[PDB]
Amino acid sequence: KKRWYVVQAFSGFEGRVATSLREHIKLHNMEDLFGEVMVPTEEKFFPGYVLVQMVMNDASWHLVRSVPRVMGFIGGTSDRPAPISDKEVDAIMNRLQQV
Amino acid sequence: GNRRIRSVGEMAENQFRVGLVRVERAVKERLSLGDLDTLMPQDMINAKPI
Amino acid sequence: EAFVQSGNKPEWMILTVLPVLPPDLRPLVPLDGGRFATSDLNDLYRRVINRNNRLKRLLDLAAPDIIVRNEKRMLQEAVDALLDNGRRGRAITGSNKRPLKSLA
Amino acid sequence: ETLRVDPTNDRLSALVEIYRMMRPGEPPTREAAESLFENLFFSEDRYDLS
DNA sequence: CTGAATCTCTTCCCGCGCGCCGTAGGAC
DNA sequence: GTCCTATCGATCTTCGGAAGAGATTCAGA
RNA sequence: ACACAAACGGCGCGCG
Repeated sequence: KKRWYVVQAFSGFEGRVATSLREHIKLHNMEDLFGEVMVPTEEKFFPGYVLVQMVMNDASWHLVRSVPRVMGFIGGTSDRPAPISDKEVDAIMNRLQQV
Repeated sequence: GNRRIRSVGEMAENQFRVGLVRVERAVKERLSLGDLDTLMPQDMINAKPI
Repeated sequence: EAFVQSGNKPEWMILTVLPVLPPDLRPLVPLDGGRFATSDLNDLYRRVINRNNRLKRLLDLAAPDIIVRNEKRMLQEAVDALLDNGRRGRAITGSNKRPLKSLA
Repeated sequence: ETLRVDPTNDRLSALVEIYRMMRPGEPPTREAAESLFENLFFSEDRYDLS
């Protein structure tokens, strides 16, 4: 089942990542395995970080890191990205529902 | 016999090639991103790194 | 035996508050007026302080656990570099491509 | 002598193993291993003899 | 608990003279 | 043009050496 | 008011 996963990238160029990854996914189009890649914003909880709704597999794993200047996932190990807690996402989205 | 001499011309060229490699990263992404119907090469490559 | 007999107590070894050198001892000379010469120790402090502040924000926001955990390490990393900058797996360097001079 | 030391047996194991060493603590993938291996010594852009 | 064959952060004469030379990314 | 602003950290020309003692580590005894 | 003045860190080449 799809879950949000955490990645970190270069600040500011984060935004470029925010859309570019989707473009890369549309090029190689293992897209249905993906959800959305999202980062909250303020007038800035995450100023140089990423959230990835996806089911994690190698093919997708490499695709994510394909985009340059993305450091990679956070988790127990590189090949084992950790999902954000369901309660965390549901809380944070509400914390994002207000801005 | 195991040793050879490098001169200005040889060393410079290699240095020049290294700069192109750094262009490669920029141009490839731009080319990947570019619409390509109104973008033109001067946009795709910028002098500064080289 | 030495440790107990001494006035030291191991728990102090873990830093919680940190000292910073008097500024004059870490001068920032105006190499060319406003274009000051690099002053590594200030630079390291700058990194740590910023690294510290950013962690504070997330703690304030109560960011998801995984992110803050990474932040904690990154904080430790900066401090590690500040002291030695080379005892860790990789020394940090600026655009000049020279390893910054740590306190030690 | 080496064959006795060698734990790997098949090309899959070889490709996986070498990738692992080149990519410590990173997810293996058969074609990724091959492509990486290709980069090692079989592409000018990463290995070249004048 | 014995054994080498494995393992990595110390050190590398004393002073002097010029010369050069030091964050990235952007309101268009 | 002047002046403002936020991180700084991946993949590229890398390897260019080597004596000496505390872990951790290979083979049983 | 009877008083300061222009070096921080590297690289190359040479010197006894």
